[PDB]
Amino acid sequence: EYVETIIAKCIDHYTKQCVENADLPEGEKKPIDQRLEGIVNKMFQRCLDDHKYKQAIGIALETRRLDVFEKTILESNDVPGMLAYSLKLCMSLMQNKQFRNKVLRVLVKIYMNLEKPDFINVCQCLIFLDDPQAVSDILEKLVKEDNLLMAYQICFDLYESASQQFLSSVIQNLRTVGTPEPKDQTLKMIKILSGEMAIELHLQFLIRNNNTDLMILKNTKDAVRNSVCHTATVIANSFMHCGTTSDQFLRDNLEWLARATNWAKFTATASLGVIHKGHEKEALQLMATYLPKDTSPGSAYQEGGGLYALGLIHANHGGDIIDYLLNQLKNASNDIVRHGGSLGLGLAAMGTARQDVYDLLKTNLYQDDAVTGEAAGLALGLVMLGSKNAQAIEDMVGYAQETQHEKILRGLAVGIALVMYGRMEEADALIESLCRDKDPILRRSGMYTVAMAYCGSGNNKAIRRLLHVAVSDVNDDVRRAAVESLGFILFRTPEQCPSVVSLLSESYNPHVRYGAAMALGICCAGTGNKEAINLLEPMTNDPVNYVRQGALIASALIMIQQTEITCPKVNQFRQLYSKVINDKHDDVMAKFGAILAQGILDAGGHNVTISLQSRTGHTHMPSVVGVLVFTQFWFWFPLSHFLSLAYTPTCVIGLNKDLKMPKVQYKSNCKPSTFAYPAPLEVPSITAKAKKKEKNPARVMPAQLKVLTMPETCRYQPFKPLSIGGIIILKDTSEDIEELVEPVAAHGPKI
Amino acid sequence: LEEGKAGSGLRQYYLSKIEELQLIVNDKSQNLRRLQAQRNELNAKVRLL
Amino acid sequence: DLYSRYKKLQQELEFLEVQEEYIKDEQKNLKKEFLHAQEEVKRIQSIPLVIGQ
Amino acid sequence: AVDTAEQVYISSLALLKMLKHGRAGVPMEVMGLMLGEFVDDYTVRVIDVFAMPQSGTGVSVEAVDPVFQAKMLDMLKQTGRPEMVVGWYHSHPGFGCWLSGVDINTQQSFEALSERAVAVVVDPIQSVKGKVVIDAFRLINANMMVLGHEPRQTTSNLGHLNKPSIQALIHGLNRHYYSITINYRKNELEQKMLLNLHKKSWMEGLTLQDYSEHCKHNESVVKEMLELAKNYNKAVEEEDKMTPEQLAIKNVGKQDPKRHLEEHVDVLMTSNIVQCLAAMLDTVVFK
Ligand SMILES: [Zn+2]
Repeated sequence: EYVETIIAKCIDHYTKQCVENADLPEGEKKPIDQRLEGIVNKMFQRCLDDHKYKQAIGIALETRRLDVFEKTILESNDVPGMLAYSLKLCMSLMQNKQFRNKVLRVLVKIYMNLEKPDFINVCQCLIFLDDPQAVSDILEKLVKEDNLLMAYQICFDLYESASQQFLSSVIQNLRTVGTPEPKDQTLKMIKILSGEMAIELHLQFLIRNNNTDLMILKNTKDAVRNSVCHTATVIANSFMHCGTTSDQFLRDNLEWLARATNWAKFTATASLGVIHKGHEKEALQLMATYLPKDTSPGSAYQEGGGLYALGLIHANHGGDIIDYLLNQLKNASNDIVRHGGSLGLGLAAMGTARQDVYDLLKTNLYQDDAVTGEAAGLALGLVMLGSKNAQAIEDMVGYAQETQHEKILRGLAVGIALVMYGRMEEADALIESLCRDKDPILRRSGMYTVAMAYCGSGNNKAIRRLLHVAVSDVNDDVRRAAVESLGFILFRTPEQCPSVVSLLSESYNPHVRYGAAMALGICCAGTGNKEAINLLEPMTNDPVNYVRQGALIASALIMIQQTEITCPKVNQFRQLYSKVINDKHDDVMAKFGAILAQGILDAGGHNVTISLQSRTGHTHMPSVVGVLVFTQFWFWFPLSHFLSLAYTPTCVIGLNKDLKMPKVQYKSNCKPSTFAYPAPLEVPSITAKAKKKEKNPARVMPAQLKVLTMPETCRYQPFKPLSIGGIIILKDTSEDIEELVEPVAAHGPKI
Repeated sequence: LEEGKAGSGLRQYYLSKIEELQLIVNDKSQNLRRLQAQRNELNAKVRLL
Repeated sequence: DLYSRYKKLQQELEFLEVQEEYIKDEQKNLKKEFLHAQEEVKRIQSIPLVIGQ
Repeated sequence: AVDTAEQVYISSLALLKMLKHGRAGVPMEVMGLMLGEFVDDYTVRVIDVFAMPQSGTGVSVEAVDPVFQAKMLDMLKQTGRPEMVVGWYHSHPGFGCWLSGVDINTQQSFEALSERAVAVVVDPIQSVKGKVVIDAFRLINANMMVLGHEPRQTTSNLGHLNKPSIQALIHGLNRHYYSITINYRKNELEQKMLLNLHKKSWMEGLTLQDYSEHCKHNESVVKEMLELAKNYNKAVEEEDKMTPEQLAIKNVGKQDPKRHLEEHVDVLMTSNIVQCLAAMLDTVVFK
């Protein structure tokens, strides 16, 4: 008892002093006696006799010591399980990034010394540390190892996610390496940074997996109005026809689109830009073929929607036409090239951090107009991702209070909000200083700005003033715009959100109910937590149309990618279907958010979905941007078109060669009828193998990734054991004739 | 050995007492948020007035 | 899993501990709003009025 | 053929001028003119608002004297008021805030110059002092009956425009007669000057004068309020003696709407003034 209490309090005070001295690496270092190290490391080594495979990395991490864990991984079984369990424990402790990066950059030196390098550790580290010195070795080891098949996975997912400007630097870092196996390394380095092969395969299986029903579109035509929901019908049509380039639905008649000269045609052409994407010739040619007669359209919304739609098409592409968009933006026109051209050019130049678009953007916002300054802010936030210019923040906040318009204040609000990414240790005094501003719009801009800065649940301090300004402030602007940052920082755990926002479900004012509905919409999206679903029933019935609209949107963001046999969704399916027939006795905006909510489930024909994080746990920047701008439809409804930037299709990839397409057929341990499609009305115990072939992989639930079983009789098999869904390649095991090459499609709606 | 079962055993029991303190904070949050729902329902009721 | 429950649980300790000052703010502010709306609906009742039956 | 989403900016100038003009809002018809500056299409800001002399005819185009209007506007031009007129306002007591044929005719005649022609009708006569909710009116084009009525974007603020939901006037006369949303604006000078001015309007001169008045009235006047307070306390306890019988018999359901608790809590709050001011007397006696 005595010995275990004195070593218990001795270890507690030991790690207490280790925490008190862990944040101060140099200067005023407190003296630590050596006998404490002896008696802590003595019983610690006694625990490290066999390590019991549970406390080695735990106590090794609690002591915050440098070489305490290097001797633990020396004699240890299942090294990948020890590094995967190690990083799993490290990612769940709410690190401050002061030591996590060092622990990772020192734990990546062990697998290079082993017989083979692993990819899960270099991915799970390179998604957090983002250091150039940790990739310069692995990019040049690909030539020394002379292994082509293993590099395609790491190249595909590193070029896929976890970085934008670090990729903009690694593309020239790999461009410098090589010639200014020479014949093979050239096609390797060229073909790995392409990134258009994913767009080609997505266009392929997504071009041959579409499923459309006449009941939905016919119901929209039955409930369409000429004033409000006209944009809801075309945005739902853009949702369901995204990626498939199916303009044949809009080729039925021209009297249903251009019947009114207003922003409805701009949202119709922008919705057309949401329909088709990833085209270098059919996009500009399709936009120019509409009226190549006089070069003078009576309605300029076709041109502005051509520039905004073109910016939607060429988002994050490597073959940008920005050089031509500067000479096209130089033309003097009335607010079409300014607003739509600023949005399209800024979206196409997102992450480039070019000073040219900064200069022309500033001279575009120097006209004091609220619309071109709103689009100028939306574009400046996108292009300034990670730049953090010195005079830009002070120039925008100085440009804010010297004008009376509100769209300029919200445009520069999102502009200074999106620019702040990864500035956790920097924007403390900036956001804390700008939180006491007299302007409520900028008060919302502080929370929207701190939203993306504190992603990952790394700061429990900002929630104090988020909820403190949500409850304490008298203006409902920061109250309904407050909890979006709470969901953006607490997006990691879906269970903990409804426990603390359940009080906000039925709040005092309807504004906190609506913003809380957005919070439940963003926090539980893509998950299966019923803690919001059981609370959706009180949200959908209230005399206020705000909580009904946000309740239908929040209900629409959860029912996506879900089967009926797992959970009883009949209640929200029926109450969601009764809104388009009950629209006669409902409000004009309630049916707008109703059918707009119905377009979410039918988006892409159940094939494409959304995701807040990647497979390795890192969060996608264009997904968070797309969902926050998607929630910014309250002030400006045409801003909802950025939802396509967050569409992440769920499927698998078994592509072995860049030009050869194999066929991989696995089997599932579940029932095939439970995973089928909920076929609607006409309105005129184990499967032998899966339905994924020629790799056209269909949708896949994240819970289905644990029940997949590769066949033992399969002719081909990759080198890496396929355990979780992602992007991998196929390894030719037979290395013989009859690779089963399949042809390619032909001209049509796509290229 | 006799540390993970005894030393970390009493450390885990102290963690269970910490779970009891989080049960006092837990149910204090529960009844405080239920009274918060009562005051919110009454002030919302006079708001309906 | 056995030893990870401590440090993993600490995140729940912070997430539940942060709600204390929050529910303090709600219970101190919503009653101020309760007397605001209470006096607002109280001052509606004016002395000049008509007497019926 | 184009329409946008306009919103009328209302500062405290036009508000307080419509409150003094509402105090002078006699049953007789009154006239007023709003001023401001047009910066863009979908925003309108009012700054200068004055009143007009009454006439036996009332609200009419003949009552508007062009030499008096242009004379006062010129006298505003020689001063630091370089703003053009943006609309005209008036009062409609009793019969509702709706617009008659004469008002829509002088509106049609006065909208030939300004395309916006903001119209505001203040009616503080039957409106309670709890709310000062005012609404701005607009004129629709007679040729837009074939197409949609109001092709106004940003339909979010219509939920805030649904607060005037009277079941006779808004949709009782909504044909050819619609409305527009209203927002406010306040800078830091109005916030601190008017906030500290109202707090001082509820405070004292030196702020130390009327404290000892109540601190020493606790011994002379409040003693009567404490004895009467105990008379109400005992006057409820005489029934609280009978409460444990019913509570000792039924225990199911509540039939008396009286709570007997919060009133006594308020009595304790009024009784705590002695405790809170005892330290005040301790400070006055000390130093
Ligand atoms: Zn009259």
